[PDB]
Amino acid sequence: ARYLGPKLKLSRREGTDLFLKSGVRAIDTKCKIEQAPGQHGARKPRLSDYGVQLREKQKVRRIYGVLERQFRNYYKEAARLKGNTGENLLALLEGRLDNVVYRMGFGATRAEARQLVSHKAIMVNGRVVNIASYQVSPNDVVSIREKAKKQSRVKAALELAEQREKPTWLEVDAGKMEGTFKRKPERSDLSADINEHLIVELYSK
Amino acid sequence: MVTIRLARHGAKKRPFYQVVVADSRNARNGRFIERVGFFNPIASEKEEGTRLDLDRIAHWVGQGATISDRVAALIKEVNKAA
Amino acid sequence: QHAKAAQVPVVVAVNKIDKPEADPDRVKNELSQYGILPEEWGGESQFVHVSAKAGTGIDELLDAILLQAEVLELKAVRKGMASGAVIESFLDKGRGPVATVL
RNA sequence: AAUUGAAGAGUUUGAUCAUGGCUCAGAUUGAACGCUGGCGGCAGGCCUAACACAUGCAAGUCGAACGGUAACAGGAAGAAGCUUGCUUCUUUGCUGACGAGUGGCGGACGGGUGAGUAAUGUCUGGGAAACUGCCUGAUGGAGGGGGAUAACUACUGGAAAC
RNA sequence: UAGCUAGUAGGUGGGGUAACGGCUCACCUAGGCGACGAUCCCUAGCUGGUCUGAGAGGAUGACCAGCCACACUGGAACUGAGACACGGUCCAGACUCCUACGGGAGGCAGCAGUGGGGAAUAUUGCACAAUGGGCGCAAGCCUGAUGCAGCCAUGCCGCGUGUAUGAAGAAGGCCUUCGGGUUGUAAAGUACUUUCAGCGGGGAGGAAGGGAGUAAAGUUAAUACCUUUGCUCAUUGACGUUACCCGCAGAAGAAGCACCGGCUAACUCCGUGCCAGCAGCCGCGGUAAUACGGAGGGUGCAAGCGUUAAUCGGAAUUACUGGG
Repeated sequence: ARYLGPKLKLSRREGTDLFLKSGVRAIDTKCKIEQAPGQHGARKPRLSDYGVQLREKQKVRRIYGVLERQFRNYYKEAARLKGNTGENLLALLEGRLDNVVYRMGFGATRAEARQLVSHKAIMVNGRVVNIASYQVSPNDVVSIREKAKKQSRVKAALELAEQREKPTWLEVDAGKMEGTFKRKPERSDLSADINEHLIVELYSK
Repeated sequence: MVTIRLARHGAKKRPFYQVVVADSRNARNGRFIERVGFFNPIASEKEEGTRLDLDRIAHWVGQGATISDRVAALIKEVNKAA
Repeated sequence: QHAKAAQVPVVVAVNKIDKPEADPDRVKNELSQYGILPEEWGGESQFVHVSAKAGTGIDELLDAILLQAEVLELKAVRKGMASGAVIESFLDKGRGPVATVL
C-alpha cells in the first residue's frame, strides 16, 4: 500500500499541485510547476482524448492517495446508488477517516493524517480506528487520545492549520483536540478542480 | 422422525445458529421442513439475538416433534418472559 | 588403499582355517608385501582365525574391535543434533521412496 | 420506503466509399508457468488414471433383555504366616463391574464419487390404486404352558483361514 | 441414422406385488410408435445456480444445497420398516498377497498417505470443548460427520514497508547546442511518530448444560421412592504463547514487476548492421534503429506483476429483440 515515492513529481506530471508537501510554505522554488519531470518534459504534450481521461483519474486518485483496486470499490458503490455517480464517488472519498483528519487540521498532510490513524492516535465516537479507508458517518465526533495528545506532531500542525479556508460540512472545534462531522459534502461544498463526468466516463469502456 | 434442532451456517469461529424443524436422518446442514428462529451465542449488546415463533414450536410439539437439548434450554430461557 | 586414504584402523582374518592345504603362513606372508599393513609385527594389526562355513569365533574378532575402539575414543552428540550418512536409497510401492541412513 | 442503461480502434487501396474477415482495448477462472515476495482477515485447494495400493484410523452400542465369570476392582467368609492385628493366600457372582457369547436396536443414515445415463433419469405442475420401524393423539388387552440351542465343558480335522 | 416394434399394441382370464400395471403367464384380436423427428449413432449426471451480457441471449453446472446413479469386474438373493446393501453376504471372473502349495485371504470412486498419471493441487495432525447423529433410563461410550489446526500469494479484501522540514539545486549517473539541462525535496542533513512484525506482561467470548446436596408441589399406604419446578455448593474449552489490551526499544525488520513505433498512457543515446532477434495486429532491423540488445529518463500497477490456456463481451460477425 501507499505511493511512498517523491511527492512533487506527481504534481509536476499532473501540472497542478496536489498539496502533498505544503507544510511550512507553499513554495514556488521547489515545485517547478508545468515544466514536467524528467529529461524530455520540456516539449508541448499535445495530449489525446484517452489521455485526458486517464490523467484525470490519476489526478483525483493521487489527492486522496488511493490505489486502483480500493478506488474501484468506491466506484462500484457510487454507481449502484441513486443520483450522480461522480458526486457519490467524491462523497465516499471525502468520507474517509484519513481525509477528515486533514480537514479538521489535526495533521499537517494527508500522509501524516494516514500515519496518525495507522499509529492509533485517532478515535471516532470513542472507538480507536486503525483503518484509513473507514467511512465516517453524519453525527460522528472525532478526537486524539491521551498518548498522542500534546506531542510535537500535533502541536506544529494546529499552528499551520489556521491559514486554511475552513470546511462547510463539519464543525472544526479543536480547543481540546477534537472535532465533529455534521453532514454530507455536496457538489457546491467541494472544490471546482474535478471534472466529474470525465472521471466516470473512463470506466464506461 | 421430526426434530427441532440448531443448524450452524455462520462463519469460522463465529457460530450463528438457525433453529429449524427437520428429520433426524438428514445431516445438520442438510434438508429441512422449515425455519423457526435463530440463535446468536456470540451476540452483541443489542436486544435482538434469540428469536423463536412460539405458535410454530407449539404446533410442531402438537404434531409430536421432539426438541434438541440446546433448543429446549433456549425455549425455557425465553419463555413468555425471560 | 581405502583403509589408508580414509585413515582407518585395519584387521584381517583367515577364512579357510579348517583345511590343512590352506595354511595361515601363505595368507599372512602374501598380504604382508604392501607398503602399509605388513604382517607378523604384533603391532598395527591383529590376526584372526575363523571357519568359512561353521563359522567359528567371535571372541578374537570382538577383542580386535574392542582394542581399536579403546585405543581411539569414539563419542557422539546426544542432544539437539541428528546427523549421519546414507547407505542405500530405494523406492517401495506401498511405502514410497525410503533410504537407509547410518 | 426501493429496484437506472448500451463507447471503439487498427488492418485490403496510389488515394476513396462499401462489403467483409482477422486482430486488440473489457471482465473472469477450482488455473499453470516466469520473475519478485512482509504481515493479517476470510474463502478455496488432484479438473488428469472410475489407474493400482503399504501401514494406521473411518460403526458400533446396551448387565435397567439373559446365561456367566474370561477380566480386575473390592467386600464378606475362610485358611495361613504371627507382627494377635495385621498384611499374605485359597474359596464365594455376594458386589462396583465387565472380555467372549446369546438376544435387542443401529450397520439402508452420516461420508465419498461423476464411470454408465439423452429417459426406468432430472425439473416444473397435478393425481390415486399404497406402504411407512423410530415419533405422537385416541380406545382396550397384557391370561396360561412347552421344547430347543450357542456360550461353557469333553474330544477332534486343519499350514493358516476355518 | 427413415422406417422401427411378438410381450411389441390392445382385451379377457390365471398368477404376482405393499399397490396400479404385459409386472409375469396361458389364450384371443391385429395393432402400436413415426417427420410436432420414431429408431440408430456420437456426446452428456440433472436442477436451485455460477460466470459473462444494457437486456434479450450465450457459455457453464467447481464450491454450497436438493435429487438420482455407482461402490475391483459380472450376476443374484437373504436378513430387515427401509438395501438387491461403500468399510454386509454368496458365487463366477480379473488381479494382488499368503501358504506346509493341498487350499485360503483382499478390494482407500471413507479421512490422512504413497506409487503412477499429469503443466498442477496439501499434514501418515489435534479433540469430542461446541453443533448434529448411533446406542442407553441416565451417567457414559462411540462419531477422520463436524468443529479446529498445519501447509501453498491459489483467489478476494485490509494494512505496512515511515512522517515533516530540507537548495548545497550536493556528490554520483545520464544527456548536451558543451551555455547548460535533468535525475532531484529525491538525497544528505535537521526535527518527529512507531502502526504491523520482534521481545516481555495482562486477558473477553465461544458453556448452555450435566453432576452432587436441598426445599416445595405432583405422587401414593407414604413422610417413601420417582418425576417436575425452584435453590445452593463443586465444576465442565479441543482450538489456545486465542480474539483483544497494555508496555518496551528504535527508522529500525519489510518493493517489486511490466511497458514506452501506431493502435495505447509514457524518449534519447550507445552497441549490432535484413545478422542477432523482436512481433498481439499492421510490421521493425540491409550504418544516424524513438520497434532489436544495453544504459539513462518516463509511464502503468502493487505483494504482486506479466505471459499462456479457457469462457463470454466487443461481434447487428447466426442479426427473436437486432442482418442480408
